[PDB]
Amino acid sequence: AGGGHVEDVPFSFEGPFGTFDQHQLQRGLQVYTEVCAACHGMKFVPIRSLSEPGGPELPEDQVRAYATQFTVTDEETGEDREGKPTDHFPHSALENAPDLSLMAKARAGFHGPMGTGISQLFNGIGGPEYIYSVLTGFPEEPPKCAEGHEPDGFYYNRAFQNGSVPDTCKDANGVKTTAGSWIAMPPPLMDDLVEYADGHDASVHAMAEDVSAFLMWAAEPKLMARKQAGFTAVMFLTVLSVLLYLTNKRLWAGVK
Amino acid sequence: AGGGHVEDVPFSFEGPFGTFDQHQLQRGLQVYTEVCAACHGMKFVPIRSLSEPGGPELPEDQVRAYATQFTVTDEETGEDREGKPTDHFPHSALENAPDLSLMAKARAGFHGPMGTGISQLFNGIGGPEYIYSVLTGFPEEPPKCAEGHEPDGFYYNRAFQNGSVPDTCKDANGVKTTAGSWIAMPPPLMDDLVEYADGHDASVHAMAEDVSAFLMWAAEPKLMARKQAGFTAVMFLTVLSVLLYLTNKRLWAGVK
Amino acid sequence: GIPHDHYEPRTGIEKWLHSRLPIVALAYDTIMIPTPRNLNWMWIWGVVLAFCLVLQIVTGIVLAMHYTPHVDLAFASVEHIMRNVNGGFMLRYLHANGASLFFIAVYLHIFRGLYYGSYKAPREVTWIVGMLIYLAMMATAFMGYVLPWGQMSFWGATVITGLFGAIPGIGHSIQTWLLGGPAVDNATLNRFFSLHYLLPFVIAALVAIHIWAFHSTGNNNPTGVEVRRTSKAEAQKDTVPFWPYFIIKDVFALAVVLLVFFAIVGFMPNYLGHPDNYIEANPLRTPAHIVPEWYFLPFYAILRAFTADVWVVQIANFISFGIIDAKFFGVLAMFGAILVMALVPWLDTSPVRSGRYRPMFKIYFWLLAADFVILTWVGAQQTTFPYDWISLIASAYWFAYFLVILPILGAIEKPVAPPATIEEDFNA
Amino acid sequence: GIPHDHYEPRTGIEKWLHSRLPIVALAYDTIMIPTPRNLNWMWIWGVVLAFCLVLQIVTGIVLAMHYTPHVDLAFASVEHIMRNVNGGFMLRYLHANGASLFFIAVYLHIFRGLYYGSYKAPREVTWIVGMLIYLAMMATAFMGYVLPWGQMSFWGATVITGLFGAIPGIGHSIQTWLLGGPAVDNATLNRFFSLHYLLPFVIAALVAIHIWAFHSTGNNNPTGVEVRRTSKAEAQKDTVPFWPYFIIKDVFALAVVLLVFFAIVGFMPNYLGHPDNYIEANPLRTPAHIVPEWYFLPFYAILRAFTADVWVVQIANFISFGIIDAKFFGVLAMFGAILVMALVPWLDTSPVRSGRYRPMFKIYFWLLAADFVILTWVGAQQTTFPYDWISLIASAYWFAYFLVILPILGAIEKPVAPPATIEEDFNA
Amino acid sequence: GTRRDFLYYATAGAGAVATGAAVWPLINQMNPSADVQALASIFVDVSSVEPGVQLTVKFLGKPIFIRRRTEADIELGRSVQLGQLVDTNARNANIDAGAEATDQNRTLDEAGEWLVMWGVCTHLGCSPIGGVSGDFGGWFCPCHGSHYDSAGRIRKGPAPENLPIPLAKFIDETTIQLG
Amino acid sequence: GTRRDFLYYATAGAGAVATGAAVWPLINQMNPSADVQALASIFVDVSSVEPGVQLTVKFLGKPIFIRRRTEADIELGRSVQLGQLVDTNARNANIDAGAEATDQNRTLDEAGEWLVMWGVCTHLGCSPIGGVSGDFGGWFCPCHGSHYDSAGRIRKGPAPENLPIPLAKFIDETTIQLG
Ligand code: HEM
Ligand code: HEM
Ligand code: HEM
Ligand code: HEM
Ligand code: HEM
Ligand SMILES: C/C=C(C)/C=C/C=C/[C@H](OC)[C@@H](C)[C@@H](OC)[C@@H](C)CCc1oc2c(O)c(OC)cc(OC)c2c(=O)c1C
Ligand SMILES: C/C=C(C)/C=C/C=C/[C@H](OC)[C@@H](C)[C@@H](OC)[C@@H](C)CCc1oc2c(O)c(OC)cc(OC)c2c(=O)c1C
Ligand SMILES: CCCCCCCCO[C@@H]1[C@@H](O)[C@H](O)[C@@H](CO)O[C@H]1O
Ligand code: FES
Ligand code: FES
Ligand SMILES: [Sr+2]
Ligand SMILES: [Sr+2]
Ligand SMILES: [Sr+2]
Repeated sequence: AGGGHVEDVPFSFEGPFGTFDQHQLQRGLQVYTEVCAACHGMKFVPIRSLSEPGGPELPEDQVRAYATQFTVTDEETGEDREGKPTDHFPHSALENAPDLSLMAKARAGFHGPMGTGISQLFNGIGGPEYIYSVLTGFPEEPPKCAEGHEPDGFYYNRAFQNGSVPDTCKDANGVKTTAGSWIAMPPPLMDDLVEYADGHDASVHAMAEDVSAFLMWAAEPKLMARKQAGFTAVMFLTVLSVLLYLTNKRLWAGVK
Repeated sequence: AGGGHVEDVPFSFEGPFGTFDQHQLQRGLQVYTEVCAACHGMKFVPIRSLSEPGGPELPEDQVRAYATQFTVTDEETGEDREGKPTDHFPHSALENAPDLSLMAKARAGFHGPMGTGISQLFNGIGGPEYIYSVLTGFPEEPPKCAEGHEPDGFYYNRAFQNGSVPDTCKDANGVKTTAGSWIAMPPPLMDDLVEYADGHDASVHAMAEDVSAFLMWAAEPKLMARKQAGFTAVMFLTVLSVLLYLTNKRLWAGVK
Repeated sequence: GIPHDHYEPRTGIEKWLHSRLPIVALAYDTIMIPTPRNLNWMWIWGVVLAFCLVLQIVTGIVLAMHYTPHVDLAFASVEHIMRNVNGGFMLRYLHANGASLFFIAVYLHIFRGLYYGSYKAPREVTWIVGMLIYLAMMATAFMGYVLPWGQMSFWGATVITGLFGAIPGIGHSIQTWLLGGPAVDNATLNRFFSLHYLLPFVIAALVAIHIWAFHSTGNNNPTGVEVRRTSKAEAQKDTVPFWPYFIIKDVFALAVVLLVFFAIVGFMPNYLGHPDNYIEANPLRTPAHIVPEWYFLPFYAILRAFTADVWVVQIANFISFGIIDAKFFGVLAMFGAILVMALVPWLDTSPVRSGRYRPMFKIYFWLLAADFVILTWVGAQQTTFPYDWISLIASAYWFAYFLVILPILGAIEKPVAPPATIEEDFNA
Repeated sequence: GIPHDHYEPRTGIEKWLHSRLPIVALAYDTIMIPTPRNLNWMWIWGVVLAFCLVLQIVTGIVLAMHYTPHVDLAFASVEHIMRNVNGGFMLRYLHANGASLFFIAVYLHIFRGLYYGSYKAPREVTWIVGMLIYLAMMATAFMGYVLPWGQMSFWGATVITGLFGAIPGIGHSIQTWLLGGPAVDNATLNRFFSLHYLLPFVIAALVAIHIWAFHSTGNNNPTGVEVRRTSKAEAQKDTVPFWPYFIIKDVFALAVVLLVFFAIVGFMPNYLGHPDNYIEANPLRTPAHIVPEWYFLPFYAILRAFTADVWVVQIANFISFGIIDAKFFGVLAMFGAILVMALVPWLDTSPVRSGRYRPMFKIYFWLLAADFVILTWVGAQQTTFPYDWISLIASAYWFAYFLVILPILGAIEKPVAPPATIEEDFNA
Repeated sequence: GTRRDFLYYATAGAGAVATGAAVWPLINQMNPSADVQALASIFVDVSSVEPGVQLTVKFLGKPIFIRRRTEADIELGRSVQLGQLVDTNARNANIDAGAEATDQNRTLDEAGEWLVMWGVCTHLGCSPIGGVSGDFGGWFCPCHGSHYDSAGRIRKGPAPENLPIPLAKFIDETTIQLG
Repeated sequence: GTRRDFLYYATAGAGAVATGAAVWPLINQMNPSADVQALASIFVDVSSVEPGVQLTVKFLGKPIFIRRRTEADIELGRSVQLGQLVDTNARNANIDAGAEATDQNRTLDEAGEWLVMWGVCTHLGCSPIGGVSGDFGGWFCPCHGSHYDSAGRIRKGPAPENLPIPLAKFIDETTIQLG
């Protein structure tokens, strides 16, 4: 396979001062719940984290209600039962749908240039952009080279780089001609497939951006804490550096 | 509770030169299988060990046939299947029947005297004797003190020390009067409840002694290896000691 | 300190090495130190301890390769080690019984010191470092015992983390911190594994300082009389080089000790243990015959001797406005019993080093020794009469020995005269 | 062996302590060693490394308190650390990125030495101990990387244990032994955990010898000119005591380094890592973009440059009757690239210590430096043209530098003259 | 003067602060993690409990005793006089913190048939043995010899207090809600 | 004379022996344990496999490839001359150790439709990517660039051999028994 082009979405959380947008995360959670969840799970995400600070921050009662839709298996009882905030979201219902808990981190959207890593250095790893691009990258018409040879059960996607491609679409050397490839995931979205309470727009574009932010949070729930810890450490050290510099300066003065 | 009296059975495996009796272990395995197994499991014992040296040493095909009786739930399949020699004996079918994998070690039969541990020093810990004594200790008639107050679902046992005892059987200070107490295990044996192929005697006495040896093996399958390793280590060290002694003597001679 | 000849590079490899890193020189000056000629069989325990530390560390690293620190897998994993791993059964038993050998040896090592005044100036640092090692050894062995996750493991962990819960004010916090939660659970087992792995290296580091410490002052001997430092001449009349004279009787002693040790491990590996730890941890049920590891019994005995009905406890409970109840008193008594032993260098006021020349001391010392054995023995008995009394008297004598008897004997005793030299004593 | 001033007991506590255990004296003589006045910023990496070792050890012990070394729980347990443990996310990232800082620092530390001839007599032992540390660091970081049990973890373990499978004759056995079975599985993860915990202490022990070693000879400086040993007088003209002059420069440098380090950890903690390790180990599928940890890339590049089609490989395969095919050749080339660097003290025949005064050397040295960067960069590229060629040329230059160029420059170069004293150079 | 002295002091000061900032989190990682802190409440079906029977249930990782006391148990409990108790506080979270250790103050019902308490010895944590054990017809802690009476009050040994009673109340006919 | 010299000799000798006796087991505990050593055999249902499809199954902790080859796969395989291969040995445990790497010698059936092999690169262990990948219409190992043809033979890269073929045989119509 290889690496490709991802639409560079400006997410609120990017940048050293970036932070999640609580409402977007909430919208994203609805998309995940109403659409994605039918096939993809988030096995490492404790439902109760929907309440913790720095995320969707839903009221414990709502979360408690929410957890109810999930029909979990008790670790003792063994018999089934409704879900509790202490439970994790379930495993993927669709055997080949990958778990989405860590996706925003298990994919890079910015590569190179020339395999130098300079692109990421300034753009980030690009996982949410990648996810956005995939949700956003299902075109109505397949590229020409494939017209009559589309694998059955697959769908062409502009961003997906690890899929199969028809023979009729590889060059003289076997390298694929298309920007993307064939993915086993049928186009998930469709304008207003989700009714947002606050009447926010549910264009495939909007939903994709929201669920992507949500998945970023599901993967790095401690993003904000991490960055706050960062500033802190940098401030201490910047101060301490200046003082050690002066101390160093004064101490050597008595020699050279 | 406390500690009590156990019939001191002379098991072939006791003593530094003791070793398991392969046929007894085999008989014991039959008793365990035909009687005990209905309630007690041996969850830490891999069936395949029935083949290994130093134990019953049954031919791999027999073991493979044997493993077939258990119905195991496959670890990925989740669906049930016949048992394989790579499987462990099952968990106890009866919720309150303890696991017998380590029973012969999880019990001491020789105590004191005066809490000095001198009894064990010369008699061993006494787990198999204890097990024997319990199997052997169900009398037909309960001791008088209890005659009208036997707890329901319980049975009097001379060796069992951790059971409940009727109020009518505790002295002025609350200490039990009976040698034993009430156990939730109904007398499992009864003369010739098991038909040994070679026509060996199946008296409650014999079976109890066999299944006890078997359980000792199930708990210490490497008993013989351990003892072989012991003699070896002792011989090396006895030799090495004598040589270091002579060397020490010769070396100091040039001083004292 | 003692006059000795130094290392000299001979080979070419030697002179090349020596001008860059004098490591061979250091080894030599260490292995060649002049040692009193009169040391007896009670000077072998330090080597037995060094061996034990190494034995515990290598068998430990190996066991850790097959062990899983998780409540659902820990016990099963020790059984897997016993049944499946090549030589697993023997490695497990060697580690377990190695802990006992380790303690049998420190107690003999400790008492040897208490008797010959090996803690007396100028050896106080050696003694204090040793005390730190002892504390580490206990914490290490305690955590190790929890790893199997058997019945004794779970409840012993509950009780020992409970000790900290007894400290007034901060106590509940410290206990929650050690547990990682409201009760002994996986978070507890998990951190104990990491700390059980870490402590032995700390001990090794301390042992290094311990060796350096007694090397700085020179070993003490059964007469308490130092080696003459005035000339290589007489210094030699008092000593012999460590290598090969002592290195060999130490290795010889070690071989005899290991002979018994392997006999134990090969023939009665479970004798010094508790049958209940072959039962899986049950958080809802404490075994009726729960009893600590033998090397913990004496301190355990001291702790439970102090119930609400003891007069000294009631006085303390009154005088402290209830801050010091029996619960905390028992904890203080137990740690205090260890603390007074650490302070012995400052409690023993006699200027006579070896108790071989102290007629009254001899008596109280042997009472102390017997007391230790009695405490160990009562720890395994019930709390009913007369054990409750025996434990109180034994505990009383323990604190009496260090806090009263030793400071008094210092001014009251008429000490016999010691030889004028180690050489004198040696020839005799 | 520079002439200076030794410790003197002042306080009472000091005199008391000194007559028993001269530890304060030793600390003093260590912290007070006379150090060349002319050291430049390239002398700060040793302190950055010491800090890293400590950082890795404390964050490691802590992580081990919440980590489960079992295939069914390992990955979940690292996610539990990330999401549930107080400050877990930050501790994890600190340990991970700490490994990178650790390597960025040794490569600078190593190249600093290659340039100033810090490996040249009398510093060969310092250099060799350092090489041992380097091997341990790599083995340690490799095992650590396997613990999370992600995709890179599993396949990297498969490949690295595979290296040993390439040794002729004994190979298959050594590989089965390292794996504990026919494939990378739980037995493998379990033993890697134990060894990942153990090695850092070995490294610490080696670092101790490393420090002792350069203390025995005295630090080298940018001029390669030793400190005058003839009199305290001039020795002082050449030096200043380590404390506080360099201790402070070092701590200051360290603060600047940590500033960048924390900025990385706080703002781009996943930049130096591989996204595929956030995918659970899949024994049935190797990621299409599997790539080693950056600090492993250069050696990795050397290894895959040698395919069946390389002429020298074909010659080797012929001449060795097939024993040495490309597989084994690549393994030998890779370990050999490390081995020739270890032998540099005996390959550099020039008697001029500092490469500052070696005009031809400066050229090959910087080519070596660029080569290292190129190798690192190609390691992350595909095996197609022209990368396959670039890797071969880069590998060629690497062995050429040590085996050919350095021994030749020794006899062929016209070295510029160095200052006669450190003092001289310092004032300039 | 104190220009250079202040610097050296402000410097060491910043150090200490940075150091502590690094140390606290190394300590705090050992405090309860978020998954643990999710302290629930549980329900116990108690319909199969005859008098003279104790139900042992797990809650927050510790045992909780639910004994349906007999007449003898209740009789003996009520017969004790406050001033004869080692601990006079009720240790009952369901009532006033000041309440007294009267038998009535130790049960859920007025008939005093339902004794619900933490089966956690107040000395050092072990779970006391029931079935009317001990010298006071209650529980006996085998760890260090504490005896509790039929209301779970400490009467002897090193335990300083009465077995605590957690928030508990019948949520209906045969169900008790702990916590 | 050599009375005391022999002793010191015999002594150090006993030492060395005891030492080795202690060392071997510290090494051997790392060798496969008994549960591991219980190397089974497995059965694979292969009825849902159309040509052009590869089945990846776990066996002994490693992947095993079961490809039902297409006509193109079979043609290209049969078109290679023995002397054009990097490794001419069949590496097939089902036949003679000396057999040649002919495509007929790489399949289970005479029709050469069933290719069954260890999906374990012979270089350093990775599992080669299939779906007709690489420069030879076979598999491509992303770890160091080894290419295998449609019969699983090594044609390029550092791998020294052809993907091994394990004991395998159709036990019936739609079932293959590995091992
Ligand atoms: C809901 C809007 C939704 C999201 C979000 C989503 C994302 C997603 C990603 C990022 C992948 C991974 C692609 C990669 O490997 O780089 C992925 C993959 C699959 N999905 Fe999905 N997906 C969403 C919804 C759905 C739904 C409703 C289904 C099931 C009908 C589904 C299925 C799949 C499958 C199958 C894959 C595997 C892709 C492949 O490897 O061929 N998705 N999805
Ligand atoms: C890891 C456990 C320990 C080891 C390996 C160890 C080792 C040694 C060794 C090798 C010696 C010298 C030989 C000898 O006299 O036996 C020694 C001496 C000594 N040890 Fe220890 N020791 C340990 C624990 C302790 C403890 C717990 C104490 C007391 C609290 C202690 C106190 C001493 C004293 C006082 C000496 C005598 C010093 C002298 O003679 O100058 N040691 N130890
Ligand atoms: C200071 C020396 C050490 C002492 C005193 C010690 C003591 C103990 C004890 C008492 C046990 C329980 C034994 C049992 O009854 O089953 C134990 C278990 C264990 N120890 Fe240690 N140990 C030491 C060093 C180590 C080291 C260095 C490691 C390396 C990680 C280690 C790893 C283990 C493991 C994995 C177990 C659990 C398995 C078992 O029960 O055998 N130990 N230790
Ligand atoms: C020589 C210094 C050390 C180095 C270079 C090192 C390196 C590493 C690396 C590269 C990882 C993988 C990080 C990741 O991507 O997740 C790791 C993981 C780990 N290390 Fe270390 N480590 C060191 C010391 C230690 C020590 C002393 C311990 C044990 C006390 C330890 C315990 C762990 C644990 C438990 C993990 C797994 C958790 C994780 O993946 O972050 N490390 N280490
Ligand atoms: C964590 C591992 C290491 C630590 C802690 C360490 C530490 C140090 C320190 C503190 C110094 C003195 C200060 C300086 O010159 O930077 C030093 C010097 C040196 N180190 Fe290392 N180092 C490590 C690894 C290595 C390695 C891998 C090599 C090369 C294989 C190496 C080679 C040297 C050399 C040649 C010197 C020069 C000594 C002199 O000037 O006399 N070190 N190291
Ligand atoms: C994270 C590290 C930690 C928490 C380290 C803690 C170290 C604590 C001390 O080491 C210095 C401690 C081990 C030491 O006290 C001086 C021992 C003599 C404690 C003695 C001890 O043992 C018990 C035991 O083993 C049990 O087993 C089932 C049960 C116990 O009740 C029945 C006891 C117990 O009642 C006592 C006092
Ligand atoms: C118990 C077992 C032990 C102690 C084994 C120790 C081995 C120790 C060596 O260090 C001494 C070794 C790590 C060192 O070789 C000098 C490295 C530079 C090896 C470099 C290395 O990395 C890879 C890697 O990381 C990968 O990740 C996914 C993948 C890889 O193929 C795709 C490689 C790889 O092909 C190579 C050569
Ligand atoms: C030199 C010291 C030798 C000590 C020898 C002790 C022999 C112990 O022999 C014991 C018996 O006493 C015990 O009853 C059985 C139980 O199965 O196991 C044996 O190994
Ligand atoms: S814990 Fe109950 S008496 Fe000590
Ligand atoms: S492991 Fe396949 S090319 Fe190296
Ligand atoms: Sr962006
Ligand atoms: Sr007997
Ligand atoms: Sr009284």
